Amino acid sequence: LSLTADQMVSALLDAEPPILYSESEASMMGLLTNLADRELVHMINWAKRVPGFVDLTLHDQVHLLESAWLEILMIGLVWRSMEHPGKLLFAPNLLLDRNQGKSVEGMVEIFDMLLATSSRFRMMNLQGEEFVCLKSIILLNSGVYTFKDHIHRVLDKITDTLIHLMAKAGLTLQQQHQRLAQLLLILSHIRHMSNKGMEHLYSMVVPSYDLLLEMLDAH
Amino acid sequence: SLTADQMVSALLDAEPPILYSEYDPTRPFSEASMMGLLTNLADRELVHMINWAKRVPGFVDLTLHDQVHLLESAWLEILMIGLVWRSMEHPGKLLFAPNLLLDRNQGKSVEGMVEIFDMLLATSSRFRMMNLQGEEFVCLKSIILLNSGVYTFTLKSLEEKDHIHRVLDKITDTLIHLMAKAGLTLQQQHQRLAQLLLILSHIRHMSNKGMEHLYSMKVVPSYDLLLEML
Ligand SMILES: C[C@@H]1CCCN1CCOc1ccc([C@@H]2c3ccc(O)cc3CC3(CC3)N2C(=O)c2ccccc2)cc1
Ligand SMILES: C[C@@H]1CCCN1CCOc1ccc([C@@H]2c3ccc(O)cc3CC3(CC3)N2C(=O)c2ccccc2)cc1
Repeated sequence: LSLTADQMVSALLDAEPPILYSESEASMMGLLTNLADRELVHMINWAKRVPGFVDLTLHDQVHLLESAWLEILMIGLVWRSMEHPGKLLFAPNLLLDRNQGKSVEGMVEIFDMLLATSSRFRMMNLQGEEFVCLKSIILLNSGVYTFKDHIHRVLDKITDTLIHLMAKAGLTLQQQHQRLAQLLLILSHIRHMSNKGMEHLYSMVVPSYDLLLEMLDAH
Repeated sequence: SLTADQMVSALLDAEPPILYSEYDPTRPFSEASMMGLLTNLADRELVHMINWAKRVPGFVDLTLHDQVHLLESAWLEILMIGLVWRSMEHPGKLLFAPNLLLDRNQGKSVEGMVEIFDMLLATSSRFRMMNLQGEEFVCLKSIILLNSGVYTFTLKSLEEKDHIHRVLDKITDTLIHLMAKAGLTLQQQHQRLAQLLLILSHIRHMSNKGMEHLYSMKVVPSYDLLLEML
């Protein structure tokens, strides 16, 4: 928690996970599940480098990941897809349009929510520095109300860093707090998407505690 | 055109009343009748919710279709935050009505009910830990009304989404103003703004899980109902 805002941004940029590649309608769902399964491991490695995360007990680290993992997968998809209007870039070799998501019942409703988030990011010209902060807030915030001071300390630190990023970009104080608010209000829609996404996945899948624990690779 | 103080005044004057459950000293409380009472209460609350929304500055500038879509997306979240607010001064309890005050042991009678009850209690506890102020509450409720449905909506649509973000920006200015007036540094102002807006994610999560629970008993106010009221 002693890092400067610049050191925080640099830490988070450095921790970014790699973009993974993909392995008919039937094959489409299998490719998407296999991709998500392989990304999860890299998400766990990313989480361990979010300043302050590894200060939590392993139990609490797992609970946070249980709560945030689908939200983190979607905000990364939305980020990857931001410069591909009307499409979603699941992988460099798996670019899909909404028309491909019509074969499965209830798939296109989420496809559209994801596209709308990408359009919102495009409208706001979301910067990579702001995205890695938002993704860190999702990790620390999503499970906090379902288990504390340390989590809120880290969250306050990320808030400071987001403000610092905006003042550094020349925003007035008013524009700083309006942009902060706008970014955080997107997190409510990402929670909504994650909830509707879970319902859809169950309509056809949660990582177990032991699985997340093992990937954390305790020492 | 409103100032921050003017925005606070409008939102405070728009606040709906606290409604009651039925009184009958000959009728002891029973858990078999609890869901009927809560449904009756929520249905009455929805009517006042419509007339509150029409007084949230900028809300009636939208088309009726988009007013309905926003209410469709936010109505349960608004009932839930109202419940949480009413319960804030009553640890361990949910104050559905002043004469309908329940603890979690009374929320175990129905499957999946205690989980949502546990979440509502935790949000109430969070409101206390922050010493959430009434002026801040009505701003948060307004943000839910304008924000919940805006990512799920043509040239008219672009104009109304622009309007909605302009009203949301003014409520942000108002929240900050209230925090500066209370004597917080800017660091504390930014940090508190963030803490408040992050609670809205949990309120959305609760709304989703509560929808699932409502459909599990077998629910939504129809478009024509909401339109007629609006
Ligand atoms: C990972 C867990 C652990 C235990 C087993 N689980 C495996 C199943 O969960 C998952 C998780 C995610 C997806 C994909 C996937 C993959 C990669 C990505 O970056 C993002 C996504 C996004 C996502 C929406 C959520 N999705 C879909 O298909 C989808 C997209 C659009 C509309 C409807 C649906 C598939 C399956
Ligand atoms: C309004 C719709 C439109 C068309 C018909 N109505 C349909 C009924 O939907 C409703 C809506 C809300 C509730 C209550 C109710 C009432 C008042 C309140 O202030 C708040 C709440 C909170 C709420 C959780 C959401 N709830 C429950 O019972 C509950 C609480 C705890 C755990 C599990 C369940 C009942 C029924």
